[PDB]
Amino acid sequence: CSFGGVSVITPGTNTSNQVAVLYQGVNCTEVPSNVFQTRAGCLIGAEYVNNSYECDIPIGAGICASYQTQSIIAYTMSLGAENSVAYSNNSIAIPTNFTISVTTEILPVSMTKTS
Amino acid sequence: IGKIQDSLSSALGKLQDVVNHNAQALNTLVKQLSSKFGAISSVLNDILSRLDPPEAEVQIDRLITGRLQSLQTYVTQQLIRAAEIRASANLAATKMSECVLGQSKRVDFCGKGYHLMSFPQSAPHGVVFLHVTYVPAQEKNFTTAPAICHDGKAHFPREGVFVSNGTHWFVTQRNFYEPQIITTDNTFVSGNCDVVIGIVNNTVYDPLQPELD
Amino acid sequence: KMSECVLGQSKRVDFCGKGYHLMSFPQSAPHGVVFLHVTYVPAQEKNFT
Amino acid sequence: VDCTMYICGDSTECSNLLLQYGSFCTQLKRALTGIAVEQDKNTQEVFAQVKQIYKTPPIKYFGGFNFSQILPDPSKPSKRSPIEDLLFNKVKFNGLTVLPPLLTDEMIAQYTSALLAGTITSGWTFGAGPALQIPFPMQMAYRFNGIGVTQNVLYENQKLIANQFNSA
Ligand SMILES: *[C@@H]1O[C@H](CO)[C@@H](O[C@@H]2O[C@H](CO)[C@@H](O)[C@H](O)[C@H]2NC(C)=O)[C@H](O)[C@H]1NC(C)=O
Ligand SMILES: *[C@@H]1O[C@H](CO)[C@@H](O[C@@H]2O[C@H](CO)[C@@H](O)[C@H](O)[C@H]2NC(C)=O)[C@H](O)[C@H]1NC(C)=O
Ligand SMILES: *[C@@H]1O[C@H](CO)[C@@H](O[C@@H]2O[C@H](CO)[C@@H](O)[C@H](O)[C@H]2NC(C)=O)[C@H](O)[C@H]1NC(C)=O
Ligand SMILES: *[C@@H]1O[C@H](CO)[C@@H](O[C@@H]2O[C@H](CO)[C@@H](O)[C@H](O)[C@H]2NC(C)=O)[C@H](O)[C@H]1NC(C)=O
Ligand SMILES: *[C@@H]1O[C@H](CO)[C@@H](O[C@@H]2O[C@H](CO)[C@@H](O)[C@H](O)[C@H]2NC(C)=O)[C@H](O)[C@H]1NC(C)=O
Ligand SMILES: *[C@@H]1O[C@H](CO)[C@@H](O[C@@H]2O[C@H](CO)[C@@H](O)[C@H](O)[C@H]2NC(C)=O)[C@H](O)[C@H]1NC(C)=O
Ligand SMILES: *[C@@H]1O[C@H](CO)[C@@H](O)[C@H](O)[C@H]1NC(C)=O
Ligand SMILES: *[C@@H]1O[C@H](CO)[C@@H](O)[C@H](O)[C@H]1NC(C)=O
Ligand SMILES: *[C@@H]1O[C@H](CO)[C@@H](O)[C@H](O)[C@H]1NC(C)=O
Ligand SMILES: *[C@@H]1O[C@H](CO)[C@@H](O)[C@H](O)[C@H]1NC(C)=O
Repeated sequence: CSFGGVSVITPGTNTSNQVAVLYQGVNCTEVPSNVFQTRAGCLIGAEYVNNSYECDIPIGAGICASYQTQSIIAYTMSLGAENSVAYSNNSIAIPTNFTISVTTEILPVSMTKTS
Repeated sequence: IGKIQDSLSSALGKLQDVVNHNAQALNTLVKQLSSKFGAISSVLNDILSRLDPPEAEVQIDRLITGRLQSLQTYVTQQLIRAAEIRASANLAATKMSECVLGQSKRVDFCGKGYHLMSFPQSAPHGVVFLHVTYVPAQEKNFTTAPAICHDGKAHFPREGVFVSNGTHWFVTQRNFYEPQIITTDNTFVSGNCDVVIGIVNNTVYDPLQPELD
Repeated sequence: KMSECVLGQSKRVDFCGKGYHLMSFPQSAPHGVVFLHVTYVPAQEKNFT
Repeated sequence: VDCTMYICGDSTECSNLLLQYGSFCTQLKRALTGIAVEQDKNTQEVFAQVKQIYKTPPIKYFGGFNFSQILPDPSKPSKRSPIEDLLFNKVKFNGLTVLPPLLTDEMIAQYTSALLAGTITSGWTFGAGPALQIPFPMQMAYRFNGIGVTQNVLYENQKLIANQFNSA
């Protein structure tokens, strides 16, 4: 009979005090509004929309949640935009300008010496 | 460079994470000095005060075993965390050699774009690299050909691409648009123009031929 | 490897197969990745002075 | 693993006795959770290396070369390629649980096909900025220059080179 972890999804107490709850790999008919069944368990307190955004809070199996539409919502993350290269057997694109960009990269080298 | 200063002044999570990990482990080590592990108390001055020596040995051993276990768990997890810090420092030492004392050709090793140069900055337990790269922008399409046929010969560009603005044929360099007249100084010849597929007909200009005459 | 053999051409010897690296293609496997490296291999040599 | 349910397991005489050991079970759950969070970052770092989801053009004719065995198969729910289909056919308890990965492998196959269409259509330009189209024969000729061969060796041997690729 059923056991599983319980997870709490929060947008952060500095945004809201609403909460959603994931019962992990539990069938959503034996948990004890919005009850939504996922490949990762039963989600309570978030509504499922049909849009697709960039992932915010990862639920699992392709499903993420966000505080947008407020409250908490579910959906399937977005891999990225959509670019369509106009490829042909005799076409080329050549740049006419440039930008100088500078970015950062942070790396740990040491930790504390304890005895 | 002025925007790095804003974005930081207003991100160092990888450095914060290793500090937090070590403190969370050192606190768990001390918080274990107050568990019984199956004894009458957690204090040796309480087992040495309400038990005779033959009975306090059995209760002291239960504490010794637990505390040894906890200390040895602490020492294993530090070996496993140090082996990970070591690989990060080995990567930082390679980036200092290859991005700061050189120009790298490896893709996405010293930023995203074409690496120009890198600058190091020290951080609390690590290093920040500022990567300066070139990014091309504002592209146009033209039409291309692989070679040009002229006088029954096939001409290929020495270091560029043949392009057409609609009616005329030029040579550019491949990353920046700067068209030039096709001459025998920026092309070379090999073969006749019936084996390449895509050749176009156009004139290749000889600089000596007019000037001399 | 995905950065340096798929998004570019490598001059590091043996980092992207045997031969002179031309290009590489990725394929997804279960819990892993497969790289198909296309290389150029010289053949049929003659000797000269 | 649920430390308490693996050790004791239902009984109640065991939970109060195990409560005497301190935070041994909290440490183990932290250790296992870190591992599971690292497995998704592994996959994000290998596969999500692309800004846009690029598509190949319909005509699908790159100066000859034939990529049909490694481009996605439109007649499938998973949309994998022929070689990705070959590769995928060859490989509850006492507190134990298996979590699912964040990315489905449909998503992973969709990242890989976009990396493939970026390469076949733009060479190496999409890895440094915006994708700039170039014909495939001319990109192959740029690459012959990178290994020190002169680029008419490609254009005068295009058919043979394309046949050798296709057989390999
Ligand atoms: C190349 O891009 C730069 C921008 O990076 C252009 O320079 C800008 O021009 C606009 C309009 O003249 C000005 O408002 C900006 O102040 C300029 N930017 C800088 C940093 O000076 C430049 O004109 C572009 N060149 C071409 C040929 O298009
Ligand atoms: C290069 O030319 C192509 C061909 O028209 C352009 O791509 C088309 O752009 C229009 C308008 O943005 C779209 O509606 C088409 O779907 C595009 N693809 C086609 C027609 O296959 C492209 O904009 C041009 N690139 C530049 C930099 O000017
Ligand atoms: C392609 O570029 C050429 C530039 O060489 C253009 O032709 C010249 O255009 C200028 C200004 O319109 C005229 O003064 C010249 O007489 C033209 N010919 C030459 C030989 O210089 C041509 O118009 C461009 N074509 C397109 C479609 O933009
Ligand atoms: C490129 O130029 C060559 C030579 O000027 C053209 O070859 C001639 O083509 C015409 C029409 O097909 C024939 O009647 C001649 O006999 C050809 N002469 C030779 C020497 O081959 C060629 O057709 C041109 N290419 C294009 C696309 O116009
Ligand atoms: C180039 O010439 C050398 C000889 O100078 C060839 O090596 C010889 O190969 C033959 C046949 O296998 C052997 O019997 C000889 O003993 C070899 N010479 C030495 C010094 O060992 C080599 O095979 C030739 N290669 C080509 C491509 O012609
Ligand atoms: C690309 O290669 C494949 C082979 O892997 C070609 O598909 C096969 O073509 C032969 C005849 O050329 C048929 O007998 C096979 O039944 C085909 N296999 C299939 C369709 O799975 C394919 O035609 C090639 N592409 C092009 C454009 O020629
Ligand atoms: C957190 O709270 C402070 C002040 O209440 C606010 O300035 C900041 O934007 C908040 N952060 C988020 C993420 O909402
Ligand atoms: C939960 O149980 C019901 C009743 O048998 C079943 O129809 C449903 O499919 C179960 N949940 C899942 C995810 O299969
Ligand atoms: C999402 O789209 C599907 C299309 O099959 C539709 O059946 C469903 O009702 C939509 N969901 C919502 C919440 O509108
Ligand atoms: C390019 O394709 C067109 C079809 O629109 C064909 O007529 C032409 O011969 C092809 N040229 C090359 C160089 O492949």
